[PDB]
Amino acid sequence: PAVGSCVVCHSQTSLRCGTCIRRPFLCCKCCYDHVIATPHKMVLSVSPYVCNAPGCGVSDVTKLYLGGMSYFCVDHRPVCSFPLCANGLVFGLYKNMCTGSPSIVEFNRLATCDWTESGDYTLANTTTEPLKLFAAETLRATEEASKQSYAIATIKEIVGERQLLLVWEAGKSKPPLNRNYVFTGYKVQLGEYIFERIDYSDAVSYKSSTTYKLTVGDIFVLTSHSVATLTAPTIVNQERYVKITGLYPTITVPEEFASHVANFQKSGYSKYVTVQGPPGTGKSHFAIGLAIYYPTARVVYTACSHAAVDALCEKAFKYLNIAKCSRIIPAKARVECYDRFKVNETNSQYLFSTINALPETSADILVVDEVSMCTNYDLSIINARIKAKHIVYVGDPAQLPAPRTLLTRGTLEPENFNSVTRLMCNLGPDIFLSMCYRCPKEIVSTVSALVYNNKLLAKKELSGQCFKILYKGNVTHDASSAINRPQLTFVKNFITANPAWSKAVFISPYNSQNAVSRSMLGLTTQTVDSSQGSEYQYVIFCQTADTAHANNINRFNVAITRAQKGILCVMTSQALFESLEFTELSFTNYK
Ligand SMILES: [Zn+2]
Ligand SMILES: [Zn+2]
Ligand SMILES: [Zn+2]
Repeated sequence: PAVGSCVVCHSQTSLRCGTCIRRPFLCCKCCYDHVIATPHKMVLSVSPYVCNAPGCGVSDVTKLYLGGMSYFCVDHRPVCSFPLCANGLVFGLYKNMCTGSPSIVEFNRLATCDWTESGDYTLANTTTEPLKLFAAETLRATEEASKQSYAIATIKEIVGERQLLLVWEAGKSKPPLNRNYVFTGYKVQLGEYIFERIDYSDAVSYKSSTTYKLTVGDIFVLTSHSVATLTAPTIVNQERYVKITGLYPTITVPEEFASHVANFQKSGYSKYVTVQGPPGTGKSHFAIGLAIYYPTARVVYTACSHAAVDALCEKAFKYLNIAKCSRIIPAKARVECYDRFKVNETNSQYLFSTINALPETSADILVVDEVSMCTNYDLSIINARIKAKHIVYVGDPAQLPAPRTLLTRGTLEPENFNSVTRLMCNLGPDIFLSMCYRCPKEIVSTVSALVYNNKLLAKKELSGQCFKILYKGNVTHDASSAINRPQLTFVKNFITANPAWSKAVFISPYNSQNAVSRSMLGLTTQTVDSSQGSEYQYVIFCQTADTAHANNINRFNVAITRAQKGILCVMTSQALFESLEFTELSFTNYK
């Protein structure tokens, strides 16, 4: 409308800040505290607060006065007139009963910060529930406004169908050819486009909202997008029940899911349940396990990556009656997703969808997978689209968070990823998946005591092929992300003096160190990010340079736990080293 409730207190108001990126309602007290304490001096009501005299055009509430019934410049004001902005209040409708809040100072920060220091993202998650939304809107609003800052790309030459030659206009910084970046082609809108560099090279791979055939000399612009208005909270209000509501158990489970009826039932005695699942503990199993235990129920599976949502579709394909399954692909289809399920049949008993592609519907169970990789925006969008009797958050605050491409200075603790990991970390999880089915007992006991407080167990026994060395080596920055050849050279001698390890997989905290490892040892390489989901049978973690990013325990965990039988780790930090229950080697004895 244009009369609403203060986004800080709940008071009624007709005023909103006209230079904050999202124009939020502010009451007469909070608007005062906002404008005196911040560069924001433009106040909007039904009519903007500007000077009425012709051609004046000053819009600084600290300079506008009320004369008669029109607003006035200091130079233009009539004889008697009072300021719009004095006494601690801004001139609005409900001037009597605007209470205000001490939390106005948290607003002023959220409304003014550039989203670069990690201190701001922690506030965005510890604040009041209404400000949790404002932070989330403005965060996504500035992120889409930064798109127009990155440079544009022209097509120099076509190296093949379908691979291209990036050419990036200098004079403005150049965005990463990444999934987090969606370009549109061109004076005709050719479609949506996503990019990926082919084997660490100067050319780029290519998937799109197909199928236009590109002409050399085209353009790719990171198009800024529109940002929703958040109304549903990040987490719906919690309800405890005396009996399984809305859902109807079955008798009985097949032999496979019997171990999870205990937990499947819990998911029915509360409005929302939170499930932690370290790698290999089979969370996709648990998630489809619900729809088997409550076969009458409509369940909607959702997550962030099309990869995660496809991971659920697959586990569902072999356990569920594909007749009433549907994959919800948006109108703009850029990634090739699942194919065996029907498409866009918004009525089927089983729905699979990206959060962004969620349709407005309802469910008896809503399953949100990879919850750590969410943003509080993502949550509020889930609760707005899906009215649901139950919600089962499934994720792991020890694995990866969502990439926050604006954050440069700072470290975000896992307790402040979502409103949901904040719960999992302080209160603990409701369900915990404690049996690891993927890893040798050596590496699971190291994580189980590093990040899981020894709640995590092992099924595989020890493997022996778990090794450990404190080789510092020197680091060199040809590329900004670091490089350390002196310890890769150790790997070469290791692998050359070793047998099956040739089929190992290289995992380093740094995007460059992998690339050179492609030169010096030519193994299959995967970033710790590009390894969640996949599991490998021999891995080598070559950390580097003692940066924070390198000592990041969470990312450490996802890398290590890719292993099925064997692992070694050349370590650049003496402290983390002795936490690995792996057999140590030395430079003089790496036999
Ligand atoms: Zn403002
Ligand atoms: Zn207020
Ligand atoms: Zn004026």
